[PDB]
Amino acid sequence: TVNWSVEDIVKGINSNNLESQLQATQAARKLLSREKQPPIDNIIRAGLIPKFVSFLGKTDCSPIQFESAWALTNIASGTSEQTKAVVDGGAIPAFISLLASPHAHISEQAVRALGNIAGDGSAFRDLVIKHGAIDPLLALLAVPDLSTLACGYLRNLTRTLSNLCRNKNPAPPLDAVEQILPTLVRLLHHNDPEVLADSCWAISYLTDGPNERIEMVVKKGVVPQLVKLLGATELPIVTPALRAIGNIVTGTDEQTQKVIDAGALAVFPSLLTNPKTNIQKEATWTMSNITAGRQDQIQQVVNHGLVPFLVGVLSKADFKTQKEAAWAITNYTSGGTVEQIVYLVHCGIIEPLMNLLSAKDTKIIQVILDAISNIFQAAEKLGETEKLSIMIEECGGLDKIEALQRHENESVYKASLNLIEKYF
Ligand SMILES: [Cl-]
Repeated sequence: TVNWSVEDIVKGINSNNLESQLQATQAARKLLSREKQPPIDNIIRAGLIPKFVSFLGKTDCSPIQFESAWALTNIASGTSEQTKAVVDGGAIPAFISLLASPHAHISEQAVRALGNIAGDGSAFRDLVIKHGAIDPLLALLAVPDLSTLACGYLRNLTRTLSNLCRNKNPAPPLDAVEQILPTLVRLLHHNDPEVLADSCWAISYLTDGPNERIEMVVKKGVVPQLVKLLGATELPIVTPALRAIGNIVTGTDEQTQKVIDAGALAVFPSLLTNPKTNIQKEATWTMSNITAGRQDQIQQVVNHGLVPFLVGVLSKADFKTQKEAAWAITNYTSGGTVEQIVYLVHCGIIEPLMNLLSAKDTKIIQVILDAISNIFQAAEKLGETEKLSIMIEECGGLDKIEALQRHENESVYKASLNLIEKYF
């Protein structure tokens, strides 16, 4: 069945010989598994999807169920229009019936096919849910110990469940999320790196929304496990774990506190120096939504030794990361006590802050300028306003601020002039 033409496949599928149809379907499946440019569109144009879908129901002939399920899975893993062709052929209810197949390799294909369809987008996600996929999917995981399941099979179930958690506008139905979450919590404790990665992605999707979505997740007790995975060695795990934690700290101060209470801040020395740029970037963004919290939460950042790491990120990092660092400092200086803001200067924030004021980005400049203002405000409460003026002179900051009086932006000009006057 290697190297058939689409014309030969169609000839075999149009014979009314179940074994000839089986041969041709397998030929189609191998064509569609090809690495180089599989002829998905040619198979679709030939009108083969509805025949493949009808073969999903031939319970008398499990091999042709398998080959047609795999063929359709491959098509559904392509472009959105390709995925739509599969859905338009009636594949969704047929695949959901195949979840009850006694043949593990056949129910597995149906799991994968439904994951590919649900992962296309919110509409297909919700259509898969409306056809009732969740109950039969969760039943396949209703075992006392996940470790008795075949490794590849458990990974496909995890991947498919995370795709049912994925995408927004809208987010998934609340009742669907509640139904899935307990099984997701269990997968999040399973010791396979790929199951862990995909479960973390699932949690990152569910926490990417309003505070009530976050609370659903936080109430399940998963934050300690997320923090544990935040320290994993595998970057495919750390990345979604860090995303989930970062989402959770965009919520309320009480939700942020659960992350702190679980020990998250002790991982940030590594995260804020991580060789992977996006980890450093997302770790610094997370920090900024922690320094937007309460003064006792700022104080935890201090106690964990993280101000020097923020100074470090400001001084040298990818620019996008330095931008988040700037944000973290301004949030820190808006909400911090006077003692806390003084500590920040004593750690060296001023010189790296000044040096970023020469960046060809207008947003960061207004963020840095705001932070400088909030620091002076604290300097006033101590009268050491004079001494701060000097520091900013001694490192080239006054040169930088003077020129910003004359900037394309008006909010930039307003703030810079308002400072060169009020303090110099
Ligand atoms: Cl674990």
